[PDB]
Amino acid sequence: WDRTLIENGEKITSLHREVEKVKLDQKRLDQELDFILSQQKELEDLLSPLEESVKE
Amino acid sequence: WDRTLIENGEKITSLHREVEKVKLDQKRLDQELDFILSQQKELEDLLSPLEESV
Amino acid sequence: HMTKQHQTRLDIISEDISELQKNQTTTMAKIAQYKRKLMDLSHRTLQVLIKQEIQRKS
Repeated sequence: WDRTLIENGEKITSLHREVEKVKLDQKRLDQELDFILSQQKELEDLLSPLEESVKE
Repeated sequence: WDRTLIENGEKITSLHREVEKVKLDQKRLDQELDFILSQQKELEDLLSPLEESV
Repeated sequence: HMTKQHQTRLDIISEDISELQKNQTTTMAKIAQYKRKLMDLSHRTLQVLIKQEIQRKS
């Protein structure tokens, strides 16, 4: 009647933390997409010069 | 007790799978991420050498 | 008796798990975009390495 309550409160706090952690990974993951993005640009800038001196 | 205890107890288990499912879809997303950062640090390694040479 | 604030919290948790899924979808679409761009870069650098190595032999 009551023991069940105190158990759900704990169960809910577990779900709450599992969700918080997954949020953190998405945050990290988007941060990594930003890096990937600024990296593909530098890779492109780095390629044009090379593919031009050979467009013979 | 309103049987509200039943709904909560039900939601708990439901939400449980969701997260477990979601935690999995995430693990798979994180894997796609490294393979990119990997093949990409390897593309920039092949290009850095021959850049100031051409 | 906190049976009412438990259900509120479960709505909040369920509300966030939804938002999570929406994020997974979108960034799925971003990985897909970045993988396609990477294949183009990989090809082009290979060609350069090819055309460039053909230069060596002669």
